[PDB]
Amino acid sequence: FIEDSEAVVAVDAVSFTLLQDQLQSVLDTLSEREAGVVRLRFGLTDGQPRTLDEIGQVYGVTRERIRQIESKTMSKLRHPSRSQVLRDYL
Amino acid sequence: GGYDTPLGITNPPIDELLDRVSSKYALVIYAAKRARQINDYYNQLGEGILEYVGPLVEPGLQEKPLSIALREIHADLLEHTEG
Amino acid sequence: NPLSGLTHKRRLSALGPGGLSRERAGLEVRDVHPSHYGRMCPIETPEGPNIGLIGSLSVYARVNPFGFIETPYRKVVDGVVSDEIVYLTADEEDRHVVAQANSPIDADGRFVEPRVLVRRKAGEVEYVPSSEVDYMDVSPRQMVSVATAMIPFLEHDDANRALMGANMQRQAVPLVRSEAPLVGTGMELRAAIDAGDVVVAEESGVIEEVSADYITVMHDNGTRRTYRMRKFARSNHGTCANQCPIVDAGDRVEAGQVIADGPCTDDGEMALGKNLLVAIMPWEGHNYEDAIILSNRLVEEDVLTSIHIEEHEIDARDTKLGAEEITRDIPNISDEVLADLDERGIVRIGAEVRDGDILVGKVTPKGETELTPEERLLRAIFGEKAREVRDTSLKVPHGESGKVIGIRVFSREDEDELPAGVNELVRVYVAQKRKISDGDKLAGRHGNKGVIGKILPVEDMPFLADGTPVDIILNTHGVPRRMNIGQILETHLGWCAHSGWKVDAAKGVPDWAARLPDELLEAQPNAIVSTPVFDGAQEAELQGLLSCTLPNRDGDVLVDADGKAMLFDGRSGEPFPYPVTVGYMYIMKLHHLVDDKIHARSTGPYSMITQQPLGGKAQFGGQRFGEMECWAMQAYGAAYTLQELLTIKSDDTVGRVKVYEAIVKGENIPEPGIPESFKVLLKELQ
Amino acid sequence: QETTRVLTDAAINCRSDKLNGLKENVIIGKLIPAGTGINRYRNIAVQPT
Amino acid sequence: LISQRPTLSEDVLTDNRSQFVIEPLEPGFGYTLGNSLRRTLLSSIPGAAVTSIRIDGVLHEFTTVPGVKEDVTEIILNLKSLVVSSEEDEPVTMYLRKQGPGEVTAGDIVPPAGVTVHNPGMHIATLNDKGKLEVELVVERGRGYVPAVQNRASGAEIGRIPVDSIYSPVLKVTYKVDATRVEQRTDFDKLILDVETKNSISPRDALASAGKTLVELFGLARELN
Amino acid sequence: MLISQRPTLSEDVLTDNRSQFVIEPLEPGFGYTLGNSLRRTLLSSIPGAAVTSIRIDGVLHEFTTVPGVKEDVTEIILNLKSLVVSSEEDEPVTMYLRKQGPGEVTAGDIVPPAGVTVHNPGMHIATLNDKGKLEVELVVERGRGYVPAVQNRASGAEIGRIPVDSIYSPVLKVTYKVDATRVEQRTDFDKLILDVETKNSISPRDALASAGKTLVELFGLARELNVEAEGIEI
Amino acid sequence: IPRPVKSSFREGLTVLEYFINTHGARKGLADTALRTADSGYLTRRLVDVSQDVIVREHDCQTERGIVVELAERAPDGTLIRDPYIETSAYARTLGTDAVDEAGNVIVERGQDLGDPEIDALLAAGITQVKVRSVLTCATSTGVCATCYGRSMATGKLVDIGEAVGIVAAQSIGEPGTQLTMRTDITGGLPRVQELFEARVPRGKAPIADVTGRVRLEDGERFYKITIVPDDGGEEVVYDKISKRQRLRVFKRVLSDGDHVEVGQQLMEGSADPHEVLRVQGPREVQIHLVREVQEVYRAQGVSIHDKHIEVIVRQMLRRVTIIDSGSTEFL
Amino acid sequence: KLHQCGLPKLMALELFKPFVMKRLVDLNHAQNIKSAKRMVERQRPQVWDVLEEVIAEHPVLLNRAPTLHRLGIQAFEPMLVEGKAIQLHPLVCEAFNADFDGDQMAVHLPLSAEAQAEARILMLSSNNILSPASGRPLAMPRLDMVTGLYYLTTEVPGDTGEYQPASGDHPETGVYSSPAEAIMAADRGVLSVRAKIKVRLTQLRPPVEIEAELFGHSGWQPGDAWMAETTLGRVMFNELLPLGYPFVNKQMHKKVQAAIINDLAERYPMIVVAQTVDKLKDAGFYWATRSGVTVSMADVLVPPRKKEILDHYEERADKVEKQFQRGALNHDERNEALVEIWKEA
Ligand SMILES: [Mg+2]
Ligand SMILES: [Zn+2]
Repeated sequence: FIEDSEAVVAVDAVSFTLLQDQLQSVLDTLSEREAGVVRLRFGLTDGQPRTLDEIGQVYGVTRERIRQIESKTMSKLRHPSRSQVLRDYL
Repeated sequence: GGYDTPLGITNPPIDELLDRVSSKYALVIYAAKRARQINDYYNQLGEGILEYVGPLVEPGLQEKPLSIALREIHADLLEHTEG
Repeated sequence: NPLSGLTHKRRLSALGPGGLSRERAGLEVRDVHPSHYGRMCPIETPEGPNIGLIGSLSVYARVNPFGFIETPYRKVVDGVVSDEIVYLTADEEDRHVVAQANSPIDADGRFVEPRVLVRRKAGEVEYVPSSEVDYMDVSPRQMVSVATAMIPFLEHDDANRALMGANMQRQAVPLVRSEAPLVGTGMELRAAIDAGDVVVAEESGVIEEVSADYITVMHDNGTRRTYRMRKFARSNHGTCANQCPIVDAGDRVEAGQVIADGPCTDDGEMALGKNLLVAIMPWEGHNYEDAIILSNRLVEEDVLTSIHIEEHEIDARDTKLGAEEITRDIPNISDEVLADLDERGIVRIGAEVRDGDILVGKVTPKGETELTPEERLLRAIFGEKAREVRDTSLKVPHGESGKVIGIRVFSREDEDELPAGVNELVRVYVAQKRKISDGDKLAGRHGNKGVIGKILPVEDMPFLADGTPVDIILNTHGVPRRMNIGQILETHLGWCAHSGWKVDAAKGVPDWAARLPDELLEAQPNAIVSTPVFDGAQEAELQGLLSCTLPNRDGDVLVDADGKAMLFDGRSGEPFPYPVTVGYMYIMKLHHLVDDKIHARSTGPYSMITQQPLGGKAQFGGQRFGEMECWAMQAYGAAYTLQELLTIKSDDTVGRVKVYEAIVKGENIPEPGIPESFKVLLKELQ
Repeated sequence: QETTRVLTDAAINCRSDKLNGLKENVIIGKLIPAGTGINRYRNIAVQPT
Repeated sequence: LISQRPTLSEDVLTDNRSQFVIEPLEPGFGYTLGNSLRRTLLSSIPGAAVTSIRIDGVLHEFTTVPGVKEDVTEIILNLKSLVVSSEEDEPVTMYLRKQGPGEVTAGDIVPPAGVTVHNPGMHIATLNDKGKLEVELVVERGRGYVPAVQNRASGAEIGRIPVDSIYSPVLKVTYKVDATRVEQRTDFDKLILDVETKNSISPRDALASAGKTLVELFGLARELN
Repeated sequence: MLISQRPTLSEDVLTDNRSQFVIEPLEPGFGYTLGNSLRRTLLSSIPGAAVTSIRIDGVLHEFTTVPGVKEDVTEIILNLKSLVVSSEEDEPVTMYLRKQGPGEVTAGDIVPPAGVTVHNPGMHIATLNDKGKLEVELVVERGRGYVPAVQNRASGAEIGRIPVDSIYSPVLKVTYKVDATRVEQRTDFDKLILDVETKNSISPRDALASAGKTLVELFGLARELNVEAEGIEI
Repeated sequence: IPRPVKSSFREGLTVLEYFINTHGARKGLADTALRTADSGYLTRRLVDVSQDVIVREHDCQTERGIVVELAERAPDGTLIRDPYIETSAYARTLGTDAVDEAGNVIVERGQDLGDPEIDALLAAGITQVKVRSVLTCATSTGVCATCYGRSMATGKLVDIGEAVGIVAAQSIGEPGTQLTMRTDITGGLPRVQELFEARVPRGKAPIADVTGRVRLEDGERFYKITIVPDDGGEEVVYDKISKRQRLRVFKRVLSDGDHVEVGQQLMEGSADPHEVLRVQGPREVQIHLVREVQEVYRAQGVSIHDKHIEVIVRQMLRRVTIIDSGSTEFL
Repeated sequence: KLHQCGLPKLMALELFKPFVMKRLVDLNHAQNIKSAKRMVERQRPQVWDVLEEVIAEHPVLLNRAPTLHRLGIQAFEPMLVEGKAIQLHPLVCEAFNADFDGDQMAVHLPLSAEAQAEARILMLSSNNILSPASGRPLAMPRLDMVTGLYYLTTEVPGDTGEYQPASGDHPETGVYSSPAEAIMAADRGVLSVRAKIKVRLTQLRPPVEIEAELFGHSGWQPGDAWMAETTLGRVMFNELLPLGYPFVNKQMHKKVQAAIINDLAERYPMIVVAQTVDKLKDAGFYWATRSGVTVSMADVLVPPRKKEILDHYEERADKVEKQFQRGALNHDERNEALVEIWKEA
């Protein structure tokens, strides 16, 4: 008669996979290499975030440009067309 | 054979279905495999065309794949081999 | 109900510490030895796996100081029945010889016929002469319990259905009206003043003042006393326990008088149910195999309608990471659902709630767990913070709705007695007005019972010639084979008690009414009557009363001498070709309502060591697909369904998420793997 | 019935189960060898005519 | 061939109950005619009844008012027996103030224009020196039994006690036929229908409304070509 | 008030004269309320005509068998009752049937005087043999319902005239059956299903229309007490 | 109770008569409650035993089978339908072609022995039929299809794969609650229990061993009745057998000099299955088991086709005992 | 219907939650799965129209513990029912051993195509009519329904509208040309349902003897016409049974209906048996309402001779007691004698 909080609740897994696919789709609809800089910054493929030094190292660029890219990409995703298919997940 | 027309889960009648196969177990597996085939035809429609075909008979507005499979069975549109 | 409170006490249980258990219980202990007569009722025992192990004391029983059960008896010396009542245990009942109360005493203590019904030592029944009788029963219905003594026409009922009636007379729920029965016994009044749930005027006096909350009585000598009521107090099983007064501001009361009715009391006496117009025909198959149909009339006028009060509780304890707080600062939920909550957590009184609503805003710390990358991205996209605290609020469980009567909040700050490591406790009382519906269990006083098959409208119900629709329709096929025709007799007398009779004793008294008591040759409409258990309405007296049943408003004797009436089909229109039995039957509402029983689960909590679903309806819970159902599915040849029900709905830990995903995405159900039961068995074997 | 003695003397005999009844196929969760589980019906090839 | 169309003669018995007699009819038809009219009258006659009450001192339905002998739910049960007839379809409201000892009758209710209370002699509650009962009632029109409308579905202001409404001015309907059925086959039925209303509208108006409902529903079947 | 959903009426034609009407969704529970009235009105209101009495020669007291025919008096009677004939006269017109010689007699063999028409073409009403002779004077009068054989309409004056039963109703069998139909989430509205079987005199659609006319007139006689009364307008 | 009750429930019982009725009422209720558990245990054991009885082959091509009565003869030469034919013969595949006085083969090997078939067989005049059944089915692991006969639910030949064993176990276990007890022969559900459990009956009644007249050794308070051998060589001197129980009657009671059969029941009661096996073979012990179970089930008016009890009994008589090891591996 | 069953929508919504979630995601009523789940939990009224779609032709299983035998679990096609109680078809009460005292049943849900096919073909209600034990029907009408059919088909001599062959003054006045005319005469107060009449049937197969008499070999019924002296009730029973079945013309004792349904299941396909059983259910309930079977104390008649009976056996009981008292027999013998005396009484 004891439940298991440490267990797959079987809606979290499918919801989480759907969130994954939808977030990948919305990231793909973004711009080219800048959505991927967001992907690296939040670590959507490598599993670790890495910092502006590493993003500049892999791309051959500076860090202020990276932060500007982050802010520019971040502004668009607050706009409803990207958010409407993503808001319900949070 | 003058039965009143069936409705719902009993269409087609199982007695006319049983003349196509040996036993009702064979009907069960028949319809299950065919319904699965129809389901993944519906799933694999977005991408390129593969070896799966169906539904050969025209379904309804919204129809479960198993009902389509059993109706195809009754219409003599499939063949099989047992184990 | 108050009767169940009275009958839980006065109960004899043969099981427990120092006594035999049910597995150690033989068959010979569960019978009725002939020494039970007057010391323990042979009717009322639980019907489940406890029959005979649990019974109750008789009405007149008294306990010997050495723990034995004495019983009163009227001593008769040399054939004059005296009044010296002497108490004997079973031994002196063996030694001496016992007569019967329903014997012809000739108004002098003297018997009439020498040849008399009598019990001997070993339970034998013979015909001793009217000279060796030394002891006599105090009254009939001495062998019977309290609850069973409240069944009219009990002597016509079979012992099985009498047992059922006694066991389900204690399961009625307190209705909002609680109308007293028409036909009853003498134990409707004394089973309520003794049960305790009826406020009794301790000492005589005049009423100073009344309200819905208290009664101030003025005693004859200076002193005044305030009796406080108990309004809408929750019982131990979720039912209401209202106590409203029945006295006025100028009335004079005596000591021992009922001054305020209780949960199931009406002007002093017990009322567990309502008087309903009953027909005994089989109607359209809706009253098939013990099913009962009702009128919508019982739904419209709240005839059968209980007020169920449920108690929810939540405590703000201490924890390793810190302390939780009952607050409005909850993590992600729209402010739409925070409208009902007051400024510091718990809901406002009177705010109606549905299933899954928030009752007590309570949030706990969580610590630091590294987020999934996509959670981090989605949080930063909307700018929302981590919100390190985790919400475990008191959500009202599924399948429940109703108002909120009262909120009782403790605190450590007021220095209340709380257990160790608990900061703030709070209980919320949520009540709902459960009406009658299709599926609730209804029952009379003679073991009849049934789920309600259908609530018809008032127009499609067989109505009498005067347009009065019947209220419920029982079935006929359940009457003769269960040998409980008391419900028929209680029906007939019920009609006689409703229309009122008048025996026109113009030329003497009619033959049947010769031994009727006075002021029974005529009665008023809706006049209450009572038949004691083993001396009640004789069948000839029922025929005589039913013969003269003076008309309602016009010249119209709706129910003829046979006890039947010409019903009109309210649905089709044609009159029914044969007359149908109609009457007024007293019927309760049992505590087996649908809302307590309906249950469903698609996915929910899971067990601890084995990974099976939980059960019991307290959680979501699932039904046990046991061994016998496994055999039944094997016999069909059903292989894949059995594989499903034993692998991917119970134990395939990696497979259940796969089946949910495959259903949501519209794919095919994945093939089952090995269950988490066989693997636990394998590891235990290793 | 009598799980202890059956288990211990089976362990002594090293008795290998063959998994061919309707109960040992239910315990381990694979398809039972009756009804729609036998190879005559479990291995039907279904193609459109 | 019998060719005389039936009549609808009337007979007043009391102020609220009356009999109607329809003759002559085709044989084997009076029972079905009476049942049709009964099932219409007893179910689908539009009326008016109280739906929600708001007492000042109560937050919900399961509490008590200080001073009144009665409690809130029995006040609900007593007001559920009220009879009231409106004229307009907006959810009108009426008030009721009472201070001091005495019985609170339905005549103490002050209604606005249009609505009226047809039985001032109804016992609602009884008070004392400390008693003070203020309540507002919401009357609307409708038909049949509607259950209590949940407060959340409504404006959801805490205190609006919702009450089951029964919009049925009819109270009891019966009938009986007197089929002559002579051996010469000039047979005809004779429907003696009976209507008793609960003093909201006269039985004539209830029967007229039932007849118009039936006319409107059978014009559906009549109008084909 | 508003009906809140308009009921429809659609028919399935099964045979030439056989229909299955469906009405959906009737406001609950109006299914029975109008269905029973419709069933009784169809069978017992629509006017029609049939043979009410017949006189045969050679049958005066022993109504057992008729000279020259294969069948008996009862068979001729039940064959004549099933005959459908229209009519335009309140008075009991007299059909004359007269055929001599062998062979069977058709339903069209009877001469129709002007007006009254024999809708059934050739239904076997007698089998004259041995070069027989048959002469029935039939009496046809219009009516409604099923008036049983009028026992001694006179004092048995025309002893040859045998009073037969009379199926006046053009429709022969109506069975009503309500069901359950979903509206929004109510799942309780009443769907009425009528199975109507008539003879080849009139179409079932026209029979239903005429019965609806008669019922709406009767309930308008009910209505015309206070015309300005509120209730349920569709 | 020798009083007895003399009032109907319409007239209303008196106090003592009602108190007397309560005895039987409560006794019956408790007895029913225990009978549920008894039936459940019987069902579980029969399910375990009959688990591996599943139809595997369409036909085993065997020719051995049982003989069924099928309307035995009357002194007037009239065939009276045997009182239990709808349960014993009906829906069982005939194995030997029934020939009536060299008339014709009314039904051939391969028919289902249906109702019209039985009417034809009765018209033909034949009574004893040889039918194929699950005791004689010559498969290896699981009965064939033509030996089981007709599946009772479907109405056709049992499909290859159906688990007839669990159907049999459930069909014998469900009417274990309708079946009641009584009054030293056990005559209720415990009798069926001691039958399927194959225990020596508490009222053991030893049977004959050889034919011949009887040497009536009646003793005091017990009967040691010997049986003179017809051709045998020794008379079976029996021992103390309580004279309280009576003697089995046939033809008259067991009387001195009466000719007994090879396995005639001497005294009155129930025989054990072990002795009747050891004396008269598996065929006779199978007939005894089926007849004795169906006698109990017929007494309560419960219709059970014999093929279910037949599957159970076939599961009983599988193995054999080793009295001589030969020289190979058998203890 | 026999294959159908009730299912409370408040419970079907929880059984079919993933199916309805997917479907109302597909119909663009929700942006994603999470909004769909919240919409399901708040039960917005459009969740019911989609619930009807996801339920149609998707069987559920109805277990009842204790599952004594194979028919304790059966597959029904679910339908939505107002209320919270599962509506069970009355004809499976014998199989489930389920009266209506408050007995509960568990609904299970098959998921895969294999499991749905197994529920739909193997474990459907209309495919399991007969017992697995003896082949007798368990979908046979019982109880109330048997009373209805008995009252429907019983024959009452001296009833209203009988056939009599009296002549000379008036004809027979018992003949009816068609069952429609008989039904008309029954709606009027002329013909009682249980009177002996002669009807001319054109849609029912006559018994074997009459068929061999009038037609001999190949009398096909939809066109042919034939006379029958039967009750209107037996006709009204016989058009329920299929066309190919001959006329019965008996009084429907329960064993008669058992034999009829046994023959029907042995010779005809299963769907015909299911539909006939459903028709029998409808007629049985409808005519059990009209049978006027009630229980009143004026209905329960006592035997008038009972007192003389009790005296005649009390004298023998008194004789036995006196013989025990004087001492010719012991206690057990007098107990046995009294027992036999009262069994005779
Ligand atoms: Mg039960
Ligand atoms: Zn075989």
